[PDB]
Amino acid sequence: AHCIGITDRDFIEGVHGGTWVSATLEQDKCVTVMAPDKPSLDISLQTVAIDGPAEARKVCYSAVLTHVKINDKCPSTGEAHLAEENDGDNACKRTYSDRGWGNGCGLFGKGSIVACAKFTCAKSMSLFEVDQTKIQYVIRAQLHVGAKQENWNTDIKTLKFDALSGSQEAEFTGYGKATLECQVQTAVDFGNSYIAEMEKDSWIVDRQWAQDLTLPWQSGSGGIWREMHHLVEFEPPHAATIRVLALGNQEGSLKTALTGAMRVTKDENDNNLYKLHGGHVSCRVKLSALTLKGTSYKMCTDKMSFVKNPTDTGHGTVVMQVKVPKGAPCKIPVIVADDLTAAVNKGILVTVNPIASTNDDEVLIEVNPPFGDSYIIVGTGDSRLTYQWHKEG
Amino acid sequence: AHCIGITDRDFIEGVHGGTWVSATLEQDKCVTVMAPDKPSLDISLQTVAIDGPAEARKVCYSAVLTHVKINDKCPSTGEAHLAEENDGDNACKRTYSDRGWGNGCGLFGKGSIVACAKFTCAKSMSLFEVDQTKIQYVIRAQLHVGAKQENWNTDIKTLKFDALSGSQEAEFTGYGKATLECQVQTAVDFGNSYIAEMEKDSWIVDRQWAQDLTLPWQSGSGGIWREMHHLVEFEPPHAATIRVLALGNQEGSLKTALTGAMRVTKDENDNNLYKLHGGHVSCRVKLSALTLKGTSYKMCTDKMSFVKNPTDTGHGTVVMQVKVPKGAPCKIPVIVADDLTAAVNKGILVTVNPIASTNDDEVLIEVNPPFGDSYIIVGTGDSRLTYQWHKEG
Repeated sequence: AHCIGITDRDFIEGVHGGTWVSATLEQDKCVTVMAPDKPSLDISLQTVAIDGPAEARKVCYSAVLTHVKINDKCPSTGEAHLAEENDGDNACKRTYSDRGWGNGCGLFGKGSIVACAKFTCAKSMSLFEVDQTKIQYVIRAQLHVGAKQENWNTDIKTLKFDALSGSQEAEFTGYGKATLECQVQTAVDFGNSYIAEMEKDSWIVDRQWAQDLTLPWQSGSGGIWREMHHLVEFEPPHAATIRVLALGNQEGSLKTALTGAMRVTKDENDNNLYKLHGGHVSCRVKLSALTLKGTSYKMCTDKMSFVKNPTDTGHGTVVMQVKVPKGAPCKIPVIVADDLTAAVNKGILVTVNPIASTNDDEVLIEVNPPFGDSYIIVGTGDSRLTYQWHKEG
Repeated sequence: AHCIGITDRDFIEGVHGGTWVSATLEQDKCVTVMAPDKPSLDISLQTVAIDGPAEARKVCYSAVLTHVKINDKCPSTGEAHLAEENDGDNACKRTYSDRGWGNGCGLFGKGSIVACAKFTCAKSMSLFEVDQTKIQYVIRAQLHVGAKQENWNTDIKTLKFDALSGSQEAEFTGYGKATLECQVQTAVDFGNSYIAEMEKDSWIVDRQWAQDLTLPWQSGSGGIWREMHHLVEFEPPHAATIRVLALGNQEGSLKTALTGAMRVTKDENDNNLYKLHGGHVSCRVKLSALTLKGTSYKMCTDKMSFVKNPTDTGHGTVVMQVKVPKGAPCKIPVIVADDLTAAVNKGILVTVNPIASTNDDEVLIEVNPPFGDSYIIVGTGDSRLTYQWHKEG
């Protein structure tokens, strides 16, 4: 909805003594449901999302080190100690340096040595937990009633589904209502998944993969960086010195490891929602309460015009925009015929029974013409609009 | 030099009728050369370096994108174009977007679209060419003459070598001279090698490895980043937009790919030189001009003292520092004996013929005592110093 603007589009016809029509809605796709003596119904999968997930952890991939302190003791003089050893925001390591007269000691041998450094995570990845019972999914539902493309967004009904809302109605005034009984298949995940976020990017990742990461992590909710040694490297001691270095930025390596994982985006307006770039919806569509309006309205006889010529949609259909100048409440007659003389229509009309509601209005018509050469005819009498069309595919 | 201060130490002795004796000097190691009736000569490999290598290339691992511009054209309206498409510091991409009435075009079908962005390398790795004949290497040469450790550095003779020069002398006052005829074996490779440096860290890498890196590169002199697409991703077009992104920082991945490669450091106060963390030097040592000083001295008869008690060096040797307050230009008798009464020496003296030149002088003596229990006896008479010693290792 509207399916004309969407490239990947499927037309579905049901038996018309058919009440339900099952259809599947995939991402970036759309479905036009057509039923005889019934208005056409565009449905499309808008979003499959997760509403405000619990941030479980943070995983540092960029860390800097400051205030490197070291305490050293000569052989047989005892075990070394630093005060920062009693501080969580410091990474420390304990070793033994080869010491003697060369480096200011009394005895030759192993001297205890400790090195500490202040750990600051510059950049981290957030890991959110995912509950299956948090999934909302959205379906656009719209009727073919001759609305101009500029009026599509305002005419679209947005149907939101939960683990509780699984049968939604779509009410189109004057045309009744349609009932969607839908069900989300979000591919896989859950009982073994995280929402991993790096700034603006987000993915669905495996929990065991994320917990086996050779990177420092942090809780909710704050606290301390766990396993800080994954980004801290202590070079072997020399006399009374130890070089402490932070490892390189692991952004690119992580992102490389995240190729193939399902993408996720957080949205900016407005709720912290996590839209999945996957999954699909299986719906049951009830069309019985859809009534074809133009329930009355004489048909407009007066000379009309093509505001927008018949154009190929790429869907095997054609779209037109016709203006009705002297047509106070009108019905637009539209036929597609093998030739002008034989008025035998063979075009299946998508915009079923089009209406010009107001004095001087412009209506959008969509028709599915037969293969080969044909004639798109709009109106009757001498002011019949004709437009020759060809179909290939 | 001094080999007592260096843990990894090898003793090499030459024959009596020997002028020349060959030895190999490795990094962080040291060699004590011993010759009968001749002072022991500590040699050590200090550095193997390259002075100002030629910068061959630059490889960007951190890139930012600015000034993202986009040009789009409707179907059958022609090819899209940006001026920035013909600018060198910009990454551009040419594609086709699915367009129609849905996104404000007149026809349904492909519309040509261009996306450009200003490319700025935030961080790059420098790649230097290295000339095999500019390798300079430095060797410390020092004699065992009883100098205290605080006077070691001042007594060390520093010998600088080049690719062709080649043969250096070490002249010690009172003890003659030694001649080193050395040759640097720098392991591998050169000619097909680069000095790759990131910030302060540096390595020796293969040229073809660096040229095959899936990263944007540049020819130093002047600036043009080639293959920007290795750090730029243009997501598939949607309507009239293409979002252009910089990839993540590739520092950690590069540093990981450089694990195992030989390390290099540039230093600050030998001034911007690239020391190899590898290679070794093979030398021929001429000892013929080495004279044992003070071999016509009288014996120290007088009460001496231990300024520094005999301590284990970790080399299986012991070091002592003895004061000679009253003795006048004499030589210090040093023996290690299985018993005090029969004072029969079984310790080989590293400090061959230690002498007290001035009264109240403190001499550093190193002895290789026999295994097990022994008696370190220094001097004669009732005031001969004794120190009972134990050896295992």
